[PDB]
Amino acid sequence: PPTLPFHGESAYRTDYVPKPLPEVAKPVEVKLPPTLPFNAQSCYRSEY
Amino acid sequence: PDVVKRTQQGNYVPVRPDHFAGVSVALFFAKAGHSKCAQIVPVVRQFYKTTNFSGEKAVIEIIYVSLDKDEQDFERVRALMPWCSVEYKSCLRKKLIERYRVPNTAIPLLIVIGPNGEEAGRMNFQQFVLQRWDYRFNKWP
Repeated sequence: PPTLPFHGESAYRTDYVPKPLPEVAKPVEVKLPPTLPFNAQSCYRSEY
Repeated sequence: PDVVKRTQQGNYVPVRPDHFAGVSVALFFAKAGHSKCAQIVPVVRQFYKTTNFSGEKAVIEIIYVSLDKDEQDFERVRALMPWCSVEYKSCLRKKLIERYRVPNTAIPLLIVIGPNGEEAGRMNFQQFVLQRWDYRFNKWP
């Protein structure tokens, strides 16, 4: 009589094979605006 | 290198590697003579034609790694497949089918891969599953 090969694998083996690592390099920056120059004025030093 | 042919009817020129430049990639293990393979081949051709070229970017692409028992089997199915395929005169045939372990039952089996030689999903055609590709993670960046 003939014999068959072993065709059957474990449920952990068939699914839990390793998985591709995600793309974890997406850095972003901010847009902090510059400060407008000082043009405010004191009333004493503007009048007197 | 000198492996995986594209589509090119008449001369069958292979593929320089950056054809796969942002497409979802899978391995479609199949073999003619297997009756279950026979009705999955035209419907995966249908998936290869509406979610691929009906609109924008070619977003899917598959490789036919053959498990054919003779060479005359190979050119009949590969002339039928408009997607890419590996040849019989190649060491890439056996190393893929034993890394993913289709016994030589399994046919047909689709396994999406990544840019690592690493699986990203098991399909289980053999017994309507085609619309679960998730071709947004499957990208080969």
